[PDB]
Amino acid sequence: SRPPLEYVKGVPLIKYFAEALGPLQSFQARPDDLLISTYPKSGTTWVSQILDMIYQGGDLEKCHRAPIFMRVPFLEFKAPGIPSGMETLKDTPAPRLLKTHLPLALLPQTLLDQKVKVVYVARNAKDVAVSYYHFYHMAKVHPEPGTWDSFLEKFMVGEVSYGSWYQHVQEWWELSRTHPVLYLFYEDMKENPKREIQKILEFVGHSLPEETVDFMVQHTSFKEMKKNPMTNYTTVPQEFMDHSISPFMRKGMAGDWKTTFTVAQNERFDADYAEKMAGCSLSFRSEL
Ligand SMILES: Nc1ncnc2c1ncn2[C@@H]1O[C@H](COP(=O)(O)O)[C@@H](OP(=O)(O)O)[C@H]1O
Ligand SMILES: N#Cc1cc2ccc(O)cc2oc1=O
Ligand SMILES: N#Cc1cc2ccc(O)cc2oc1=O
Repeated sequence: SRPPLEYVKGVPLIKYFAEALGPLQSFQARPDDLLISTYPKSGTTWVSQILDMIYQGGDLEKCHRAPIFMRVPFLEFKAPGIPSGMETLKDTPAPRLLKTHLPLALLPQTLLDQKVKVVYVARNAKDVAVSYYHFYHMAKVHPEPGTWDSFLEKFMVGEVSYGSWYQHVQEWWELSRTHPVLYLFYEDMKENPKREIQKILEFVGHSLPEETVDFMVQHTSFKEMKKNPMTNYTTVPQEFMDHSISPFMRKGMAGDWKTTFTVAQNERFDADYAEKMAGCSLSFRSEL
């Protein structure tokens, strides 16, 4: 019940996900797999739903066949009495959509060797930190988040589940130079979802009629996804996620970090961020 993170090769993980790495060593990627890769709270569920709808050719009834966590196996997932990502994967027909948050240091080598297409989604660090603080409260496999101030301090040094946001978004950006990676930003998807759905279509090599793309924009909207029981995580057991503490589909906005960060926290965070992000060519928008 709120166990401590377990470190594996330098990365702090949920203890059950660290145990899941064992069976995951026997995982074999196929060349037509597609991997959705994100640091937590950056738009994983959102891009999973858009990808699954594309894969069903826009058919909303087919997307309702099961919750998003069953349609898109979470590779390192495990929790007591719930089937593991690996067990769910065995029944998943190809072409498969796969989800992970693992740093490159832990990622199954077979996904790089097979040259599997990666949709990566990054989000600005300050909205990730606020989103992640609330998530820690409702998703009970995490350690106690503590106060917002104390969790922010852990976030800045990467002492949270899956480690450093700074290292994650930079290493996957570097990976995109030598591996097929479509690198998206949450904030771009908020600004123009149609434009980003069109880019994902081109990446996976499908085209769909314009009326179908407009239909997907509407069904992958925050409001539609908050009330869809197949995407909003409300079917998972209460002992694992408690939506009365914080909903999974919480606010869905870019820039709302500004009502949580104090001025002092923002000053400290901005000076730390400039050092961490100095050599990187990425640039994030903090608001629209
Ligand atoms: N269709 C959508 N549009 C915008 N944001 C969405 C969304 N679906 C989920 N989100 C937001 O993405 C975050 C969850 O990300 P992940 O799926 O990677 O865990 C939450 O952010 P907030 O906590 O800021 O509201 C969630 O509300
Ligand atoms: N009940 C239940 C379940 C919850 C659940 C949560 C997350 C996940 O990745 C996969 C999951 O599979 C399940 O069967
Ligand atoms: N229990 C539990 C869960 C933990 C969890 C952690 C990260 C994540 O991206 C999705 C997740 O879904 C879950 O059901």
